Amino acid sequence: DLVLGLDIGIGSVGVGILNKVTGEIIHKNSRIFPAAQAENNLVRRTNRQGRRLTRRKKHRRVRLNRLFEESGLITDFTKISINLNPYQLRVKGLTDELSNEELFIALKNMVKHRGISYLDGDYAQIVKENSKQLETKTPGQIQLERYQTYGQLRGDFTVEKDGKKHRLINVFPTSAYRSEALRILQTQQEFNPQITDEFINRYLEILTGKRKYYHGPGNEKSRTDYGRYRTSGETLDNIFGILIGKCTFYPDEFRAAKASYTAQEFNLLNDLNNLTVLSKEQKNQIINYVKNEKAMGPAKLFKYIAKLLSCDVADIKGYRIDKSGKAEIHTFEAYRKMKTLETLDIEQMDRETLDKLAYVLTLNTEREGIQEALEHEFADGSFSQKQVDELVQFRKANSSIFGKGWHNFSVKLMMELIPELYETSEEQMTILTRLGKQKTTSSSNKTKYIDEKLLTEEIYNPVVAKSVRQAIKIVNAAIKEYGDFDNIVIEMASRVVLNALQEHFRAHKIDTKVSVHHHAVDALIIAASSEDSILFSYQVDSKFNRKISDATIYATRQAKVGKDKADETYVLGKIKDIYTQDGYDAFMKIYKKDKSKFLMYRHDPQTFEKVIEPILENPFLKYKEEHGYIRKYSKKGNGPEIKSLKYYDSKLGNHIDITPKDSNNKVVLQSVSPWRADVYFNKTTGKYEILGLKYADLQFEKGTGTYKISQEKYNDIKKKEGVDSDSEFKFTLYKNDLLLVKDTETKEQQLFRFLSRTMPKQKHYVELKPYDKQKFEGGEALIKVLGNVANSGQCKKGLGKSNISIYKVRTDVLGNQHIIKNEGDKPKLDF
RNA sequence: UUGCGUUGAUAAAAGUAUUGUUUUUGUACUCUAGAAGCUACAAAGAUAAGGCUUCAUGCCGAAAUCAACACCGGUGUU
DNA sequence: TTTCATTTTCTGCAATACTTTTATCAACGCAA
DNA sequence: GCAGAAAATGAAA
Repeated sequence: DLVLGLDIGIGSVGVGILNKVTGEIIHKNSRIFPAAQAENNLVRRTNRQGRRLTRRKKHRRVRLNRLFEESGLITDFTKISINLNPYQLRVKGLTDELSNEELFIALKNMVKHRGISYLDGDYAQIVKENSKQLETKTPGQIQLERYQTYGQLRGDFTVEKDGKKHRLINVFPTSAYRSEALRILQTQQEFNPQITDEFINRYLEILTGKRKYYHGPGNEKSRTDYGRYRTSGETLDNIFGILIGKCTFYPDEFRAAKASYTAQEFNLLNDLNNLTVLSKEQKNQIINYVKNEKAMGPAKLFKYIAKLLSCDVADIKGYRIDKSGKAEIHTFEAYRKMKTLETLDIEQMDRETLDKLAYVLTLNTEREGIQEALEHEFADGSFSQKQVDELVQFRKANSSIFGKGWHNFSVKLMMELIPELYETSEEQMTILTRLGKQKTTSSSNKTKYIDEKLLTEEIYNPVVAKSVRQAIKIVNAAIKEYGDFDNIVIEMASRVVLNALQEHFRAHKIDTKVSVHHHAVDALIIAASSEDSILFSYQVDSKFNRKISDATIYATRQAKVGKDKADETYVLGKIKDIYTQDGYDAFMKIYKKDKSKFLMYRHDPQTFEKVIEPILENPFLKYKEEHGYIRKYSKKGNGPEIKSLKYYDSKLGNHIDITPKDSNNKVVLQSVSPWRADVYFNKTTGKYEILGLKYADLQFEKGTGTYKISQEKYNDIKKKEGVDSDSEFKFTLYKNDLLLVKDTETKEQQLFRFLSRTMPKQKHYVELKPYDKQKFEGGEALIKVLGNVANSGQCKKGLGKSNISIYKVRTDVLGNQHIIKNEGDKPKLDF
């Protein structure tokens, strides 16, 4: 027999298999994986909600077009001018008549910009200032006056006053926009007859329509799995209600609300069973006294207990104590605060309907959720309208009683325990032990190996779950290839994996004691506390929908730059905020490199001399403190301000194209990300051909909607990347899929990790990463057919040379190599 | 191991707002009613490439899952 | 004798202000 | 950290 030791880091797990009787090393491995932290799901969720916002904004504008076309006002929306001022139109719309087109433009600009709606520190002060200025005048007048006096209204800006300054923001409450649109539409209804009251109703629905935070996305006919409408066919009416946890002894029932009747009964009965001096009659009497007396605290109930016992408060153990505080026990605070209603009584209703009413009032917060839950939950309830409105006002007034949370047990278990704790004096622990209910079962079937799923469901962090899953798969494969063990030592929360390992070794009668690169050697050290032959094994990344490129959008111009004698397309750049230190550094870089790369030096060169004078005399902050913003040259000092210039960055190369329909110049995206490669062989010339795909080449198909790459497009990539058609498809390679190259004249070989096919002009180049390390500090010497590594840290040597050979290797989880050389007749393009 | 009070941290999911980059148009600025599309400001369109059917409080797309192949939860090969 | 075809460097990358729910861990006490 | 063109090389013609 033998011993396994196992070291678990953040993003690497290493093994060591040792002998107890001799002291030999049997197997070592250093599996590496990316540590899945939670920045990527935050980026994914953030981008999904941003896409939803932009979607709904564009759909708001389309809904406004359909509203204006179905009421028969106008017909064509490609004739309307876009060179008016809408703010002036809104201010004129307060006073007199506008036509159909003018009103269309005014309401369109008003739909595009509604305001915040969470009202109904340094940011709240300024929107409060806009609200305090808003009381005399409508926000359209605020924006218009800010325009006519300062020339600039959009975004936050700092405006020079006579003694000080202030910062102005464009944020206003949406009730301002509601009142302003109401006054505008009422004046136009005085003047124009075609506006109906249903028109202003639907318009104020569009202008102030936000979905509630418990509705989610969806529709009756949409059926996404994110909102209350669901794919299976059941509409939830609140999405957070399906996320409520389960019981601890009946794992098919949800929890009970903490402000119900049975929860407060169970809590008071356990709290008075806890106390050390009671009988069944005194329990019933004390429960009736807490139920019927009004405005009591803990000390009043303790004085009533001391009256019923005729003894002083002395040697009374079992009272719950709060921090630096006197005795506090459970009172029927929720029941009594619902007894202070007047529209409906509580004392004679039921026990069932009080539990369901407390569930409804605990879950929903707003008016509509509470009203719809009262109408949909209560079969044969039939509440009246003033009862419902008093219930909503009661929930809104008391927000601490109904915002405590949910109990642990269900109503079944507590209703079972209640009649067995009136007679006896036992707490819930001894009653649930005596009755045998201790199951809380959760398991899954297996025969000979450990299952990762039922252990991994203990979630602390995703990184601990990922590391534990890789360790359990290693233990599985070592058990498969070596039979059984005699000791397993695991060194990294750890109590759950310890308990699962001991449970699996207890249930299958194995007597193996479970205990508590560089990591392989430290795993050997840990296995003792019970190299060239270090073999590695990486994790292959073959997911095909990651981030396709960068985010910035670029503009292109056709201009001769430098020592060129032809017209090519250059990609523009832009220095923003020329008065900052970084803008001045970038300006001096492009100035000392080549002054003709700016666009202000070609068109309107005279003002560049005006820009020449501050650099010749004195940064531009000195000129701003002297005289203000640098102006474009004019006869007077009426010149426009200068804050940003444009230059020519570089030529155009590999790109994605998003060019709009009416555009004189190509609009691109850059830095596109690669997916996998396809190594081909040419039999005539005797060389290899390395094709390469990117994420932006796969796309959704217009017929089905599936995710695949076509055949003609793949042959187009075959022609562009420069492979021959009568060639032999050898294999593919993903990220971190190992690769053995070998020349055929000395027969010396080396194996690397694939990374990416780079530099798409120069053909058959491969970026490749080391077998053991990942850094490549400096240039370490390689095989003589390949050369030396570049002195910056990147390696992008060239394949496709004559007298060389390329084989794929695959390692298993223990790291045993398997060298293969041909996989199929054709690559796979369906997943 | 189970329950009850406090107070911190995290994770999953939902609803909004104002910019930013970029395209067309207008006004100012420049040179001779035109030209140039630089420099400001204001409208309107796009905002990961892309895609669906139900015609709309419409919907999806940046995470995790992993050695492969062949013959009868197991079994063999390179 | 310039010109082209392969190997190395080196710069550059989207943000901010609110509202709400559910679950899980810790530690400080009362109980078996 | 990495996509990739710009500046720097070496081989021919």
